[PDB]
Amino acid sequence: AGRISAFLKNAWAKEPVLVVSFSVWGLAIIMPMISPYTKYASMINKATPYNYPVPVRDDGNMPDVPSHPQDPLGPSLDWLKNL
Amino acid sequence: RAEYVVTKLDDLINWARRSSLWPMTFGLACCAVEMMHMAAPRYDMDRFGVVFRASPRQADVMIVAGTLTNKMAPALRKVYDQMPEPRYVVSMGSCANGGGYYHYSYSVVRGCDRIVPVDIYVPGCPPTAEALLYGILQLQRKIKREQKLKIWYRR
Amino acid sequence: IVELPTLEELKVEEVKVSSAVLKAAAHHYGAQCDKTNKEFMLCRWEEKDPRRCLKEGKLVNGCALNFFRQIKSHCAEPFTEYWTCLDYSNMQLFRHCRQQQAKFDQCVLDKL
Amino acid sequence: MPSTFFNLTMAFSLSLLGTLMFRSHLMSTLLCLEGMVLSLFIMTSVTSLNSNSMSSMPIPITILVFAACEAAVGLALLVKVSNTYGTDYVQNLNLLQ
Amino acid sequence: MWFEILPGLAIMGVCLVIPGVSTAYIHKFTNGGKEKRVARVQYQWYLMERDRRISGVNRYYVSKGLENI
Amino acid sequence: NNYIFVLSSLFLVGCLGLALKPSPIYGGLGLIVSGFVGCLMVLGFGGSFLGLMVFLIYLGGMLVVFGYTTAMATEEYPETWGSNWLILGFLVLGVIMEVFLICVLNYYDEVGVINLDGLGDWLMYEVDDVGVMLEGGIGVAAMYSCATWMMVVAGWSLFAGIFIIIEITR
Amino acid sequence: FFINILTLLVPILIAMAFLTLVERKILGYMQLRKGPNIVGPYGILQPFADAMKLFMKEPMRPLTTSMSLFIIAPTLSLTLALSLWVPLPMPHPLINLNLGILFILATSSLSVYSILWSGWASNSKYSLFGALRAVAQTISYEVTMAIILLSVLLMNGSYSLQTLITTQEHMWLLLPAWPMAMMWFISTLAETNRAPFDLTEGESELVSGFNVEYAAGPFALFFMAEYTNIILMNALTTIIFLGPLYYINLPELYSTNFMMEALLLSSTFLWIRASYPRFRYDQLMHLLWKNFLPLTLALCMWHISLPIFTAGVPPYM
Amino acid sequence: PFLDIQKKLGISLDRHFMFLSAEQPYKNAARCHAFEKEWIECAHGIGGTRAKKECKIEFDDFEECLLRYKTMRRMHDIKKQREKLMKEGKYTPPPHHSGREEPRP
Amino acid sequence: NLYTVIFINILLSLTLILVAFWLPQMNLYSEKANPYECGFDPTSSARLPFSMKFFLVAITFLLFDLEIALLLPLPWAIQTIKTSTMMIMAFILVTILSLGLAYEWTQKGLEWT
Ligand code: SF4
Repeated sequence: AGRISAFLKNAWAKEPVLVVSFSVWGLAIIMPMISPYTKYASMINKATPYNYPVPVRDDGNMPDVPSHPQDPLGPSLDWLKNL
Repeated sequence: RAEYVVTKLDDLINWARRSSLWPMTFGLACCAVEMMHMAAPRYDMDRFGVVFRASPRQADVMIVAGTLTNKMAPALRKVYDQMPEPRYVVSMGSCANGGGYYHYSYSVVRGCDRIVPVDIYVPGCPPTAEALLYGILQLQRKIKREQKLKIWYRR
Repeated sequence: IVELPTLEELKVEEVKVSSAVLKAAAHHYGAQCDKTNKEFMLCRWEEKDPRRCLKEGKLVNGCALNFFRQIKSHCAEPFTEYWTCLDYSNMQLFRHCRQQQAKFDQCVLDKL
Repeated sequence: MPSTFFNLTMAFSLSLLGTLMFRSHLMSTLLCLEGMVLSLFIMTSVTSLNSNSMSSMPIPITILVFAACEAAVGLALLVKVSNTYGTDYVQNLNLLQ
Repeated sequence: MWFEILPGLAIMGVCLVIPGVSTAYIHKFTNGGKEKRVARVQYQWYLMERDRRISGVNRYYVSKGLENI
Repeated sequence: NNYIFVLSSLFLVGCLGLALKPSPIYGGLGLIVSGFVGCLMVLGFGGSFLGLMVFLIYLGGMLVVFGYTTAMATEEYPETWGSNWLILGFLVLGVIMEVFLICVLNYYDEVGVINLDGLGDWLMYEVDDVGVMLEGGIGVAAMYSCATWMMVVAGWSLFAGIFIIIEITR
Repeated sequence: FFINILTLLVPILIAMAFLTLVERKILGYMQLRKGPNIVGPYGILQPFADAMKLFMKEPMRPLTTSMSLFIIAPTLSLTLALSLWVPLPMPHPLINLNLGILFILATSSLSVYSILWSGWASNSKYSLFGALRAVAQTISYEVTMAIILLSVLLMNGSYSLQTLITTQEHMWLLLPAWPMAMMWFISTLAETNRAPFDLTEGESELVSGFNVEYAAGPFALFFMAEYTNIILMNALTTIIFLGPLYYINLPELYSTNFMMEALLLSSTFLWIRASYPRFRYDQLMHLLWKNFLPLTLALCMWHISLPIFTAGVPPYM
Repeated sequence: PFLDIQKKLGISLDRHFMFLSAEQPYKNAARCHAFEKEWIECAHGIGGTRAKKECKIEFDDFEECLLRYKTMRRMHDIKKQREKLMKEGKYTPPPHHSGREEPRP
Repeated sequence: NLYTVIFINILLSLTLILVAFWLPQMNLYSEKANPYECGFDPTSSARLPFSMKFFLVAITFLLFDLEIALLLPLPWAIQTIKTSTMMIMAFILVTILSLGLAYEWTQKGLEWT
């Protein structure tokens, strides 16, 4: 198991640019899989207001869709205003 | 008065050419070292604003240094003819003045006066770098004291 | 004939309130006038009919001028400070004048 | 709009007349081919801008990439033709008769 | 010495600090004490067009606050 | 006000010179005049990305196309637009054919193609005024997310283009 | 507006003329000379006299050249070099483009088009050598430089230039992106042809490159365009990477800090010119496609992953 | 398709930008989106030969929307009648069309 | 605006060419208009065919420029909602570009012929 380490240290001493490039490449490949903030990027891009989400009609049916904009119902943003 | 305006425009157009004149990265000789010694920072070209460009289309003054042989003669006249029309020639050294050594040789053109006009003859085998820095001062005052727009006016 | 409404139908009280001062009273407008504005956008997205939604256009203009009438009658001076501070900036960025915003919200919560 | 689109159609008909004849070089014909690349980009972007169909904005970068990649293939093809011949001309290529 | 280059570098600094300060002051004099709005999107351009039509003297920079309403 | 029609007539002139086929060193100059014209056309139309993107990709391609003209396909006495007189007569013939085409095209059709005070008014069809995304950049940004097969096939075109060009130039 | 055109276009000419003066003085003090002391009070009237010598000398009309491209390349070269300054930010720009980084990139390649038309239509073998090493130099730099600008504008989400100063209000982009910063400074040396990466002007392997047959007048106007590009990309590196503190109440304090920083960057540029030896057209292409392009592809990889790992997705404006 | 592998596997790969009325980035509808939607939902599996006589009215309205040919012809005769009436001197121009009035926002 | 700035730059550089040409004195002859090559006349014509030595690396400069114009919409594609397939597509095409340049680096065509 010393041959791979000797080749890695020899390339590190001689031409370290491809070693740094492949290490940063593998870090960029594996670091979204490690980091817990990968799932917050889709939350950011969903919870941004970007167009008008239009009001819907009601027959007294759904309780989750609010009437006042300052109601506690609906998808809140305490994970973005405080965090 | 119009002659005062003409002479002050002549001084304003000759002040630029006496200050920012641009020589030639020449060679050919022992005398190539002393052009490099006027480039050297004891007696300095670039303090006067005297810049070794390499191209003959961009040069303004030609410092012919040392020997000018029979093979070098079209290789000197072609370069001087492709200098643009304010063309001043310094001849560094006695081999470009009148052939210092090799006056009686088979293959030296006997001075640079045989081929191009030379506006200042700077003598020595070393012209010291201060001595043709005096030579660039004397060409500088020569084309300060030339009158181009004045004899454009009275003509 | 494509029907168009007459000019006397469009003889409304138009709001003569500019861009940065509207951006100053942006979030309080959406806080207060939420029934008539969402009624108007519900009309304009399910009816697709600008000839039809004029009668709610009068209601949203009346709510906007009533909201500005409440601000002008009660809270004129920190509103003038905050909209002049917002009109000073380039892209009406809210970050530059948050010190005026605390005075504006404290005066609005004090009076209105 | 129809004056601009009909003049782009005239520019394509002119560049059709250009790439459909040969004067002295294959490279000026390949410049006419790249003129067809530029004319089809301008036509596609003008069509997408005035129809406002912004979902089909992947199409003109695909036009540029595929047509300039085959243009680059033909540019190195002329490099291999001039390497295997030493000349470049249209009348040089009559050895397959 | 080291303080020889600094006169020419100082007039270089003065003559290159003059265009940014001059363009900020001429944007202030163009837009009357305010700054010129930038239209990155179409909403800012319609906002500035509505600002011109609210002001009514074909002017973006003057604006109608609560003094008209 | 007549910006797109004046630019499109200049594009017709530049593609006419490219079509009339000089030495391709000069043809690269004429085609990049047409490229600056087309970049300014898309930037005057509303594509703030597409014109500068074709100027970047076209200047960068046409640089080394120009280098291949001046290396491989060059000639001792080349032909510009003013060298060969059949090319010059074809140039003035195409110029008078273009202005005769617009002189018959404002008169034959009786529709809104060319009018002396009514052209340029039908250029912008509809952009949203209160909308926020109307430039061309976000639609070509959507090929990473919606139209993913476009980026798959373009990346495979460039990968196969590298391998195909190594096999050609070997 | 035309007052702003004249008072932005005149003192940038005075600034690049004084950049040529502080080039000769800074290379002099590097090289133990004093620099052009004898004309002006300390050198100030040297580049005005250089323009007033090189424009009252005449140009050639050579037989071998093509006259239309001979007169149409340098008018382009001064127009594009003075027209890259119009999307530059300052506090508030002369012209705010929507997307100005692509304008900087494309018209910076069009400056090399002016150089390349000079190299072909100058019609020397030396000039054709200079034209093809312009081609090989841009083959080295252009893909790398646009990957750098792309991979830093994954931190500032638009291509606008005012968005760079509202991104760089709190900190410089030197500190998150110094592997970007060193290779961008090297790549913009390769862009603007300065003495490590100066080929194509040459002066020490060939005679002049693009201005062999170009006499005074158009050589001066190329010289105008080249040092305008030097102070231009010095100021562009200064605004994009070590962009100073921005106060909305005091824009002139930020402009003075930006100009002290830009004279530091221009002194670093001429310091690099009088510190390093010169490259080759083979080794230039070799390491800018070998020791740069895997590293800037990995930096493109890492800044693609940077709105996913640390969840900084940049705003639109 | 010829090989209908997208319909076989059930995954759209090029099919989600096929017409003008496809889904768009950030929900920004194209011009003539309602006309294209009513044209496809009037040609909803009818067939080509029956649909070109059935929804010819909806295609003609969508083609009129997209190319605006009769609209530009109508505005062309309106502008030609304006040039004729201004050369005659009968048409006094209104100040609303001249632009010298206070505008509504 | 920008068209007027481009045209006043045209007018400034055209005024500088007119003051560069028409104001200085000029006599021109055949040896003055002879092309410069080291002080002698050129051996052949100056437009004689160059045998190009950076040809395959020139074509991959062109194709890499097509890749960076593909990669130019990615600062606005970072704002998209389908960020998983966006980052997977960006990962797979930068991997495609790095593998293509690694193939060219192993085949050693970066050196000239
Ligand atoms: S003048 Fe004297 S020093 Fe100069 S080349 Fe002749 S012998 Fe040598």
